[PDB]
Amino acid sequence: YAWNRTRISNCVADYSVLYNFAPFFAFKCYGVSPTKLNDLCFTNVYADS
Amino acid sequence: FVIKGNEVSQIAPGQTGNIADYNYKLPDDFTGCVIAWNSNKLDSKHSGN
Repeated sequence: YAWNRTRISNCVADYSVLYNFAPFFAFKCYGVSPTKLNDLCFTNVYADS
Repeated sequence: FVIKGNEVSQIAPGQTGNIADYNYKLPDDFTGCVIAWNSNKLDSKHSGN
């Protein structure tokens, strides 16, 4: 009801690290495929937790 | 092959994870069936298999 928003910027991403933090129930992307996020992550990035 | 349950969902023609990415890879335009059976009663061991 009071979800958190973290702003991600001025970084180099690297999304393979996200497979180390936890096993996932779901990892569903819209407009981009899971396999290509290392590139194509751009503009405002926000993590809704 | 024998795979663990949390990676069975990684066997789709296109998907990510350590199995989909590094151990068994299917073509994305593949025709066929991936048929799964629970073998806990046969493959598991008390000391570990």
